[PDB]
Amino acid sequence: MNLTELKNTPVSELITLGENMGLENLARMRKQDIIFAILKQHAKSGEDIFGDGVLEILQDGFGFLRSADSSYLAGPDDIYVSPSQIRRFNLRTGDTISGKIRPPKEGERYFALLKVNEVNFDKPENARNKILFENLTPLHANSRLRMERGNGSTEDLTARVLDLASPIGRGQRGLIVAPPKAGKTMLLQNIAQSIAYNHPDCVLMVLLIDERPEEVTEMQRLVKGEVVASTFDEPASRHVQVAEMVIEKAKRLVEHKKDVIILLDSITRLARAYNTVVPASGKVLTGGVDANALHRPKRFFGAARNVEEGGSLTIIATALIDTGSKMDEVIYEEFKGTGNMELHLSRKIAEKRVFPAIDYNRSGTRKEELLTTQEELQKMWILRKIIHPMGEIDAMEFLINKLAMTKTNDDF
Amino acid sequence: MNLTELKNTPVSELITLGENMGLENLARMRKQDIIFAILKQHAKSGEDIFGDGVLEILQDGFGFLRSADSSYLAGPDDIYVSPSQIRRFNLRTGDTISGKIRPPKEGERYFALLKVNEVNFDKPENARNKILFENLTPLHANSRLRMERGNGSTEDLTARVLDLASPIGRGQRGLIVAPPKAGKTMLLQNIAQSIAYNHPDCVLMVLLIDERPEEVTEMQRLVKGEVVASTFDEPASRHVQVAEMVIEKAKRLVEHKKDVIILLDSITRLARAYNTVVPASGKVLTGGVDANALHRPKRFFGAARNVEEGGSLTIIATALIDTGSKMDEVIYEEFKGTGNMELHLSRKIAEKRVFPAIDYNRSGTRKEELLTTQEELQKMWILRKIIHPMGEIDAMEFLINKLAMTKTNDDFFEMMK
Ligand SMILES: Nc1ncnc2c1ncn2[C@@H]1O[C@H](COP(=O)(O)OP(=O)(O)OP(=O)(O)O)[C@@H](O)[C@H]1O
Ligand SMILES: Nc1ncnc2c1ncn2[C@@H]1O[C@H](COP(=O)(O)OP(=O)(O)OP(=O)(O)O)[C@@H](O)[C@H]1O
Repeated sequence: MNLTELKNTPVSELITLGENMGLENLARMRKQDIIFAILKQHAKSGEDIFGDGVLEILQDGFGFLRSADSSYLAGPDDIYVSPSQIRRFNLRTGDTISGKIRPPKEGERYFALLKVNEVNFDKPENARNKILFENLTPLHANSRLRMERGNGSTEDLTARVLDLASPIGRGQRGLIVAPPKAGKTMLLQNIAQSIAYNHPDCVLMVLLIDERPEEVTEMQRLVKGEVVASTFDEPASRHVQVAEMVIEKAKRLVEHKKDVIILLDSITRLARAYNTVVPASGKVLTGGVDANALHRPKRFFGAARNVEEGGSLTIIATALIDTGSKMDEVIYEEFKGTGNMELHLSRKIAEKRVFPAIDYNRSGTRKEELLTTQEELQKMWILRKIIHPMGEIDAMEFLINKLAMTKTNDDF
Repeated sequence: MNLTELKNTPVSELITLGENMGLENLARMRKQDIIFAILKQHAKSGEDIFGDGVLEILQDGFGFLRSADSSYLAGPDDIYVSPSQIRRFNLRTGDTISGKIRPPKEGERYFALLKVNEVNFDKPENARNKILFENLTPLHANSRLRMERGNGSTEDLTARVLDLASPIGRGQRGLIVAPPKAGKTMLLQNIAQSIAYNHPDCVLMVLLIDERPEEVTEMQRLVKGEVVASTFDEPASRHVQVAEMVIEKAKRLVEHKKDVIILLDSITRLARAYNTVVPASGKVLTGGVDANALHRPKRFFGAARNVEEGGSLTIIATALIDTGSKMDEVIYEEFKGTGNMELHLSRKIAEKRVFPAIDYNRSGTRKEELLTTQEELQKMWILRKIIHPMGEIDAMEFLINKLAMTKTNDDFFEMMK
């Protein structure tokens, strides 16, 4: 009886397994309520029930264990964490906890944790003690994330143009500037698919803020990583909670010297959600957004960095532009010189169905000298010197007609 | 007899046919009171009286049966539902209930439910836990709702342009951006007429929020579906109640693998009613509207989706723009990237009496690849590539002057490449 195993099984199968235990009011209930009832009926059997989840501490000091399957949504199937446990184990908001859970007594309304088996995929040890705020921050350039999954596929074409224009490194702040209808939704999943095949050691998390539900289901069923999202029919507090949970889990995993990658969608809408949630403090609003509010999402984007001790924390967020709203324009202007990697998309190139729509002249990475080989800098700069006088769309033709012949593996 | 039978009969017949039973002081009273009195006078005859209505459960735990004819308005002619009954039948706020009702007692003012005959057009067998919150959400491009009647009528012309510009699929989030005096009201009824004539299997519901009464009567007398409305002389709580009742009925009907379509008018007015009703707790507000309030209408628009299990839930809402109020501007800005289908109208094209006035260059549907045939995408792309360099006012001329010859099934036989 593993809680996570229940949460990953379809609701249609939950009815058959729950009805076979003597439960009748499961005819039309939510998956969380069904799982809670099934556990409470199986808890009467005195058998060991196992559970796990990502910790989130509330204001009162006890917190709960949110589920990654439910995108860290508050529900009856959550696990209560005692404050004394948080005093026994130095637990912060974001620690993945696994262990045996106990049945609820009279008047508790939530399950509680009996034993702490593992903390962040490791036994309860305090060896990995260096919190992310205390780790030194070198430049992103001490590794390259090559997105080259194959040799002769149409998918790798966009990834090959990405590798040629803006190399990706461990712990880089990626910023994808994209107008509407410019190939931004498939560009993210193309990167995510290439991440899992090329760098399986990296923990890949795709965060979708203020996204349509059908595209959420498309993404979470097509990417082999951890896809978390919050649909537009949810309050901005939900978006803020999901974003902070994801960033805290990433920080805690990086504290274990792991390489974590975050693909954030619509950072502008995340900043809008923050402006909505933050209790307005100063009346100095410009363009509709409170200034101090923008302090909160920046910190999110500020978490991405390379670590001198170990591991990395990579964040690639998409900045929406040409939306017609001055709010998104002000957000993008405030996020101008924050990232060390910028990937620009052109709407005019997407009109003529050239699907790699990267503005090569307006795309690049800072400190790319250490992200590439000594001889790799020369070829990329020579290629950029001849693309500079070219047109905005005529450059992509010149790229594809030469890139679709050979690979980036052994150039010439 | 049947309460519903009375609700659909004119008030003139309620007085003439009801006074013949011995009640003559119901003339100067409301239709709901007239129906209540007629039922109470016909109930003393010991004849089985049947009733039905859409369930609405209150906060206290009991519910009533609102009438679709009265646009789900609270009245004396409603049927009380006991909570204990709700414990036997795990009923939600959208379940349409039909069955035998009992007469009220002296001192009681509402009818009660004796027997539960049908639940959502079916025997009470709710063994499938197909609640909307648990159904999977595929994309809206499984089946296409084509608005091509083939009648070759000027009416079908606007619908033919609609099919050419933005195809409609099962379970789509439609957003009709429309300035004032640009052909919005006529565009909706054209869609509603084409839905009932082409796709009778779909349950069509036309929701009108903050609408004038004469236009409400115009709409409910021209659409072959279920027309529900709440006039502007009613509080915002009424608008919220009507909208939530409609969306819950749609959700419950989708739970039975049915294809439900919702034509919502003035989603901006629904968001305004929500902002009025929502208990402002967030001390922030932009443009006059509270931000947290906007969480409530979005969910309505968020309900529209395709379902992997069965049926669909289609919602096409009209977003008002260029009204001069920053409130509507903020609402439209918050609903910018929410829908997967956008149909824009231009007042300048409508000003020249070319009334379809569709902004072709800024209208379209995402993932339209699965809504059309393999060769239909090519023809649409070729047609859009030649409209792209044209203006707004000159594109509709080129479309209409060429569309009135063929029927959008032969329109792709000339200028082939
Ligand atoms: N690399 C590609 N290869 C093939 N087809 C693509 C590619 N990129 C985009 N497309 C097609 O073009 C469309 C581009 O839209 P996409 O989903 O990429 O994001 P977008 O439309 O820019 O995002 P938004 O919804 O915010 O406008 C897609 O629907 C897809 O069918
Ligand atoms: N399809 C059409 N064909 C011909 N004339 C039309 C059409 N649609 C609208 N009109 C003209 O426009 C006027 C009615 O348009 P409609 O009622 O759709 O405006 P509206 O935008 O809904 O109004 P409001 O801006 O007040 O909501 C009438 O005078 C009618 O002559």
